[PDB]
Amino acid sequence: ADVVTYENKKGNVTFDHKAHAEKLGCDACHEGTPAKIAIDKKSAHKDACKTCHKSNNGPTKCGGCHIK
Ligand code: HEC
Ligand code: HEC
Ligand code: HEC
Repeated sequence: ADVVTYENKKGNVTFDHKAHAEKLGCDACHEGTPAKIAIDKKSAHKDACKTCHKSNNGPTKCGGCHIK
């Protein structure tokens, strides 16, 4: 997807794939041949999601990605 969504009990998160990529350039979420990253509450909450935001706008204040 260019955009993706993950609905979760702690609130739904939008994923951008293209929309992130326009700033990121793939090899920032990915490295060396991109493929299906193991999204879970081990990866996501490590550098996967909870790193590359504190030096950006939008999500940071815990209640960021997760809406409702
Ligand atoms: C503030 C520090 C946050 C709290 C509290 C929680 N999150 Fe997250 N989160 C993100 C993703 C992509 C996932 C993976 C979905 C999965 O588990 O497969 C999660 C997951 C969780 C979960 C487990 C699911 C549930 O709803 O119970 C919990 C308990 C949870 N998160 C609490 C992404 C992000 C994210 C984007 C950068 C941020 C800022 C946070 N999560 C922050 C919090
Ligand atoms: C972090 C915000 C990402 C950016 C930026 C890019 N990708 Fe990505 N990609 C990401 C995740 C978390 C996943 C797995 C999604 C899931 O929950 O399964 C992926 C997956 C891919 C895949 C396989 C699935 C697909 O959509 O084809 C490929 C081939 C892929 N990603 C390529 C790719 C490229 C070329 C990017 C730059 C334009 C790019 N990704 C950015 C997370 C993120
Ligand atoms: C850098 C390598 C990033 C990674 C890895 C992830 N995200 Fe991200 N995210 C990043 C930036 C630069 C921004 C701000 C965009 C801007 O225009 O400046 C974001 C934004 C988000 C948002 C908010 C989207 C919105 O509603 O405006 C969400 C919901 C978000 N990011 C989620 C998210 C998740 C789930 C990630 C782990 C798979 C993830 N991001 C990785 C930079 C980077």
